[PDB]
This record gives sequence, structure tokens and C-alpha cells, in this order.
Amino acid sequence: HMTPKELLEWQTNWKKIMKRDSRIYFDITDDVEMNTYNKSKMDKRRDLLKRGFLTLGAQITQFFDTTVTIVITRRSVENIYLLKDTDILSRAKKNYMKVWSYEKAARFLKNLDVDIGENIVCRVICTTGQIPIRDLSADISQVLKEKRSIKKVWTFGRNPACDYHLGNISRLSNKHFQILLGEDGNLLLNDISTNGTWLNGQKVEKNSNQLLSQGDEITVGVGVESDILSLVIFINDKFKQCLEQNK
Amino acid sequence: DGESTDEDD
Repeated sequence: HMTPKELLEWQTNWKKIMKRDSRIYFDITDDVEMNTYNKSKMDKRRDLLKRGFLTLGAQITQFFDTTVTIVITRRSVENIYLLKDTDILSRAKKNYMKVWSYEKAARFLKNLDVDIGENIVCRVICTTGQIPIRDLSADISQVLKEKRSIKKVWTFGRNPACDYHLGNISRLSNKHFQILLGEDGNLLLNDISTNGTWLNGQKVEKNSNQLLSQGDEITVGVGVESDILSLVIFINDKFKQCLEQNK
Repeated sequence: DGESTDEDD
């Protein structure tokens, strides 16, 4: 809802702040009691976050001191008003310090860019945001040696063994839809799902191959606003050329 | 994992 240019500017400014004006303290206190397992799991998560922020050039202080700009905690940020007045999170808050959960910190790191011989057929960008950008690829050699009208098949589904994992959403099928590689670099959408697939906001006929176009939006999980997952297809035109080159 | 899909009405 920010323009791409605005979000980039937001990133550029934060990147500078991390490198010059940032001193981060990690809360050591835990609000739940956890077996040493979950605790060493969250400790591993902490170390990841630390390394991430260090990459961005931020200071990591071991003490809740006079200079802290951000406090990163595991504990409930929303229930800080319930803590004792002596609590570090209470004092940071009432002094308008930035207090982030681990989930918020990880998301911030991700936003600052922290975290074969076969050509790109198309690039899939999730505009709902549940999935990072992935490319569909195919070997030009294998594709030209195939005489069948369908050169390759990519399956999308909740089953993590599929070519593209749609995420774990009960209303989505283990094999929801497929993308087929037509003969001249053409791409087809095939819905094999139980609850249906949409193309540019129109429900496609099940088990029917529909030609895909540049910037076509594929949406699943329609009916429940929070199960909705949109995928935009950008077709690589040079794939058609490396195919026409290697005849 | 690999559960049966939650069908809509």
C-alpha cells in the first residue's frame, strides 16, 4: 500500500540507521516456563537475530543501558502493561523505546535483505506475501528432445513435495493446480483442485488447460479472505529464443 | 501431513 518507490526509500533510510544510530538489547527474561528444549530453540533463534543485525552494522549491547534504541524480546509485547514497574520492557515502553517481538525483528531483517544449465521459463511473484519469489525453469535440451505436446509440468499444492508449495492451508488441495510447458514456450494453467482456482479474477474450468499471459494473476483460497493467495506470472521471453536458437 | 482437503459447500 506504500508504492514500491516509497518502500524502497523506507528501506534505504533504515539501512543507514542500522549502520550508524542503532544499539540493540535482547531481553533475557522469559514470561513462560519452558523445557530446556524450547528454550535452546529460542536461544538459537536469538543468535540468528543477533547475527542478522550485526550484518546490518548495528551495535549489540549486553546491558539495558542509557543508549538502547531497540529492545528485542520473546515475551508478549502487547501485555507489557501487566508487567512490574521494574521490568525492562515496562521502562523501555514508558520511555518510548522501540520494543519488538522475535517475529517482528525477523521480518525487519528480511525487509533489509537479510534472512544449473536450465533456463528460466517464468517468474512467480506472490502478491499476497505468504511466499517468496520463485522461478520456474526447464532444460532447453530436455525440452527439445520431448515430442509430446507438454514438455514439462509444475504442480502447485499444499503438499510440500510438490514443485511449488502453496503453504499449509486446509482449504487448499495437496495438488491444487499445475503449470504446463506448451511447445513454443507457451504456458497453460490446469486446475485439479477441490475448491477451485481463479485466473485474473475468473474461476477456471477444472481439468481444462487455459493459456497463460504476461502478468496473469492466479488466485486460490477464494471464499475465505485470509486463505486467499495470489500468484502473478511473468513469462521469460528469452526462453522462447534459446529454444529457437537450439533447433 | 498430506491431509484430506477441507471441501467447501
